[PDB]
Amino acid sequence: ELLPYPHQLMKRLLNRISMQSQLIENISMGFLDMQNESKLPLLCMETELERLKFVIRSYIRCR
Amino acid sequence: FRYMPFSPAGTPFGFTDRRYLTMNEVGYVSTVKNSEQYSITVSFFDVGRFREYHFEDLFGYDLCFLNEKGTLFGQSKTGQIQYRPHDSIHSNWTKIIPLQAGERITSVAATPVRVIVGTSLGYFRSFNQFGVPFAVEKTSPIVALTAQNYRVFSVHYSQFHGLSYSLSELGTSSKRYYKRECPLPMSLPNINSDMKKDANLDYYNFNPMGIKSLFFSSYGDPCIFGSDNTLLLLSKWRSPEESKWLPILDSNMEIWKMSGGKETTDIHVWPLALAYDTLNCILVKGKHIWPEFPLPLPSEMEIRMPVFVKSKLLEENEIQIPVSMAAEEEYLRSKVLSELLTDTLENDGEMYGNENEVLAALNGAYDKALLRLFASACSDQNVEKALSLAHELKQDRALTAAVKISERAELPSLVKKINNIREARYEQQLK
Amino acid sequence: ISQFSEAYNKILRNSSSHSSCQLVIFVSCLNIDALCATKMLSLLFKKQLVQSQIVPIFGYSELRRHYSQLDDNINSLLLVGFGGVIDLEAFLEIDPQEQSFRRDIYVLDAHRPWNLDNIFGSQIIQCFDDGTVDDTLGEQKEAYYKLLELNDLSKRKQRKKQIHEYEGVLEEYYSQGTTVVNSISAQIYSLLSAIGETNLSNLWLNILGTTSLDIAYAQVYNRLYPLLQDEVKRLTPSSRNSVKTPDTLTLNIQPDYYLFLLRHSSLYDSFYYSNYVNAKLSLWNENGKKRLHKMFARMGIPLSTAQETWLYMDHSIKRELGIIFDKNLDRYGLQDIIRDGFVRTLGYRGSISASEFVEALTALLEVGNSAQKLTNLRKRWVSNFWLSWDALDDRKVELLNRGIQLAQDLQRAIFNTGVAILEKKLIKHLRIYRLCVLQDGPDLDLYRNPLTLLRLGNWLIECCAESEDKQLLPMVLASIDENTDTYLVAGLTPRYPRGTKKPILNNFSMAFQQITAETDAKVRIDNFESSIIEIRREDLSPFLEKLTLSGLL
Amino acid sequence: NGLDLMSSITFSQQDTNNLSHQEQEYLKEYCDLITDLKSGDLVDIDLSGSLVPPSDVFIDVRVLKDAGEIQTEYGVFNLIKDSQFFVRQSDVERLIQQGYLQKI
Amino acid sequence: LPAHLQQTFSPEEIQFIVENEPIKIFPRITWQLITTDDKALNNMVAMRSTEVVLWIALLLKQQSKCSIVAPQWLTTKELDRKIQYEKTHPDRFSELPWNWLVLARILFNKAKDDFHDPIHELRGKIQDLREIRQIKVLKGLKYLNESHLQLDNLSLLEINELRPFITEIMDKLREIHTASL
Repeated sequence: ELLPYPHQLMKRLLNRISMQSQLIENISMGFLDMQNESKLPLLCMETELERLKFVIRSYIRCR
Repeated sequence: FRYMPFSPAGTPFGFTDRRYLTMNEVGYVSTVKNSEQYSITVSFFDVGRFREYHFEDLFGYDLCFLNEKGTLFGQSKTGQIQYRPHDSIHSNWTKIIPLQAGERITSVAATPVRVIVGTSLGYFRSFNQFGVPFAVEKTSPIVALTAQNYRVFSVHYSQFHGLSYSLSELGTSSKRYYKRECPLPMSLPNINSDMKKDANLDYYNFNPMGIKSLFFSSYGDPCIFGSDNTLLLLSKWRSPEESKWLPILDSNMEIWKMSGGKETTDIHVWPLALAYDTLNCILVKGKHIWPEFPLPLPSEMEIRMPVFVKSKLLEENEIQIPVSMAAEEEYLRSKVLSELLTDTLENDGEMYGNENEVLAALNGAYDKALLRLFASACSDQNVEKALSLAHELKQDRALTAAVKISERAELPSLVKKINNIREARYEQQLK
Repeated sequence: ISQFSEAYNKILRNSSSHSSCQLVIFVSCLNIDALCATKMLSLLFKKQLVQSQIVPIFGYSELRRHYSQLDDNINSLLLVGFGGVIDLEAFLEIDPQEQSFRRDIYVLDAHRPWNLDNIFGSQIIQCFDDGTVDDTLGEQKEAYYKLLELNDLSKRKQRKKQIHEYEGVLEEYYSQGTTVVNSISAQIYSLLSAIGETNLSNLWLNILGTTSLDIAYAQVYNRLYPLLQDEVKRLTPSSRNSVKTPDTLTLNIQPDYYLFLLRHSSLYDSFYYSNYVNAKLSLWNENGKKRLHKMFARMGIPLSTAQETWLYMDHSIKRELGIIFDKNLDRYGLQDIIRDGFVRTLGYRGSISASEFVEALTALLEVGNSAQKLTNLRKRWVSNFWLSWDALDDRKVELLNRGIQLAQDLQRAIFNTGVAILEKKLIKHLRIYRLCVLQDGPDLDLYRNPLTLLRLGNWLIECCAESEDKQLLPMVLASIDENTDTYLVAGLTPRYPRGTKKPILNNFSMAFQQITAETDAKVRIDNFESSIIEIRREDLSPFLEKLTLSGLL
Repeated sequence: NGLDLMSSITFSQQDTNNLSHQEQEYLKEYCDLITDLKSGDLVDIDLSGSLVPPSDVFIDVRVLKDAGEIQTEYGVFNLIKDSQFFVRQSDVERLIQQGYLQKI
Repeated sequence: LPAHLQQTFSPEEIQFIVENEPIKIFPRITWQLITTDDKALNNMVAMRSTEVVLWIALLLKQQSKCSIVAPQWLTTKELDRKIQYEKTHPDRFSELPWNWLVLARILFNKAKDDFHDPIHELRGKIQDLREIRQIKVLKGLKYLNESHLQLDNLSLLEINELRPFITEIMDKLREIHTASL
């Protein structure tokens, strides 16, 4: 049977998934303008948000 | 006494036609002989920074030393040397060292600002990074060399003398000596009559001294590992009359505890790198004590002080050590490491930037381990032994904790003795 | 001028972003060695973590419709062997835009005639000039160097003749036949060794491409007999056998034969291509179909233990041929059989050498599938190319044998008609060459794709590989399957019976410029390789009349 | 539910596309409702596909049976016929479900 | 609306909950990681352990600038003592690493050519232990009571494999027991 939707924590991180998407939004663009080096810190940040974004994608569909 | 060409962590041919020239924390250099020449292939552990390359040898360079900036090759017979930088900025250079009859190059070394070439007669010829020759110095014969970008460490031995150690620095104006030919009591290998048919005879023929590996630590302390399987570290190297060798690791006790009390000889320890708490090694399983083609994965082995009994561990039973027995070993390990880390920061400063968190955690575990021995002395009613343990505390918060252990053990006279130590330290601090 | 480590780091920083900064490489499918060079370059770009785009192009006229129409911010174009002869900068206009330019191609041309503009006067064409040719026409330091800038009535008159003196040395040059002098396997593998990446898969890969040129030339890989030897010893994985390891891909050496694909199978269909080897001697059918029956049916060839006898205890018989042909050595002296060769294994799954391995890649590239038919013919060869490129994994096993069983009928197909055109006796030595026109036979469909045609010539150049102590000239064939008489006519090379002293590359491409320059009356050079053109039916007869008089050798 | 020209629910079972044409207004009332569920999320979360979890970040993909120029967003990939790619992960999710790229 | 695999997990996400656990590495390289669960370090020092999460280290191995240490029970001299405590105990399984089966399969793709002689030994010493578990599971389900079971040490994988049938047999027999009264 259905369980109580814990809305309080969800919106608390739903702000967070907006923020780091905007954090990488500028800092890539700052890396393009400084390009006339390290390709580590971009790729990890790109995959980490969407994996958490993947989890709630299933989580609301089963509702 | 005929000498032999020595290299760092070099392995002999054995029953094959191929062997390793050198081995360190940067990588390994091996050679493959196919009936007429040698093929030197240099492989590294860090595939991302540098690119693996290989070339054909037409001179048979057997002496090699690897550092962070280049690769040096040397010939013991003709005296021809060659330095190969990894980066494309500097070009290759070739020079032939003149050698007389009998005299051979036994050990080579390479730093980014100085070139060190040692011979069998003890001639010390030093060159710079551009090839300008310096003054020729005549000393004792050199059999082993190690360096980490700035200093020269030489080991001397002849037929009418014994093993010694020297520590010097090749400055811009002149050569300055920290240690000048002080005696080194490292044990020699005892080859018996039954070793002539043993399979490990080939390792001692290429290296008669039994020096498996030697290198400097991450914080600047000299280390050596001979045939006696005991890791020796040089303490108080800034003071020539106060220099002491302290054994902090032994392989002969660690193999017996991990194997469940067995007596096998298929497990060994080959030192690669040591950065203040863990000696990096390869677990070689087999009859030979030297590695061959493809290297297994590296494991981690933390250092332990060799202080145990053998009959007492069997009565109390991977072999496990109890709480009470491990407090004595933890006290000896933390006391040596805290003294060396304190003198390094007050004279050389920080190197990585996180030394203060390591020092705070080490000093906290030092006072905590002493309280376990302090609690055991109060339980056996030995008030006098508990008094001497209180003076070894460093932190002021550890003295407050000693009062609570004393009150629980019903010893009111021991409580007042802790307070006299507290008043004496406050008076000395205000002077 | 291009040091090998330098261009790699230079092309690294130019496109290493996580966007559409896409560098794109181009490759022909019409060559086997063209494939294997590219495959090893891609995988290191994977582990150097860069985005890419791979497109095949089969046709030289197709290059405009694949580049010059779809470009946005491609700064780094890459190409494998296309423009050693025709200048692409005249073929494709690129105006100078933004000295430190904005988009720079490289080139990996493998051919002998070069183009002076592409090395000297380089501004977008950063060619691979390192220690390949140190004598890049070393007399050129005053010919074009005075062609660039070009009382004076007697002085300039001499100066025009010096230009005319420069004109002849640019006239005899740019008038040579072509080959590939050095394989593209040789260059990039040497480049990676300057970087230093140790994988035996690379050492398995680079030797494949140079093995492909074993049937087109001789002494090119005869220089590489040491460079095969040192690397397999310097990259020694093991001194012991260290047996029963399913992995680790051990590398060895074993002798092997012109009689081919034996370790895969069929000492049965060896009987045909043993007679190929006797087609190298003095016959095609007659004496051999007696003569083979001293050396072959000595053992009846079984059904179950022939999985074991011509797999395993043929080592008693390879020894026996090894002790048959040692006494056929001072007496027969025919040294087209014993060869050093190279082999590999997989731990299990049989021993597979590289001699037969290039054979499967050719046939599997062939089969395995107005102006409305050529489009649906050109879409085929790109597609069936694609299923050969992924043949270099372990993941293809039960498709690997598919080409194998395909190969041992295609030769049985190609030999079925080669014996026909011999017995028809339609080869005519007119004066210079021999001409043969396959007007119509059976199974004409397997002659559209040109990779079979060089093999048919490779069988046909060896029927005439007897003594022939005058007129060592190869042939020109003719065949037609489709409408309007397309006629993919081609030329071959003359051959040597293992005695190249004379410089025999080609004379036809010099004449191919001539006939194409005459009238433009439905002639085509749209196919890539210059050794193949097209003709019309009413033009092949005035083709030869222009060729029997124009002696340009 | 809308990934590439959604309202083309045509070229699809014409003998029953008149059958479910009475159900199309039922069907499009899912489709209209599924649009505002895509927009009524306060942040942009995909609800169109991507149900299998991601594993890596670099995937070799080939193409066939397709032509033209597509993918105006996230950088144009310039799709020519029968030419493979080697790209990052998140881009091809809207095209594999579209059915243009073929093999992973 | 999946409507395909709803009552259980598919086998592609059971690895997804285990990849988010940390292990130890041997780093090599020198801002860096701001990934909301990061612990980015400074210029990192080799020859030392660090609890690092798994999935970033696999990505760190494709660019090949680090190395992995195996966990402490992944030697052949350790697994043998597991096979004796079970062969004397047919009642249940004794000692379990709890995620062992999915842990090895990730560890056999450029995480195997690092360790010291594990080929022709390790796959020997694992695939035997898979069936010995599942031989034990076949005797257990024959002993099925009503509404009370004893599974003490099971991997997550068999739990994803016993699952979609063990429900509806005992559920369908739950009806005939309960609807009888």
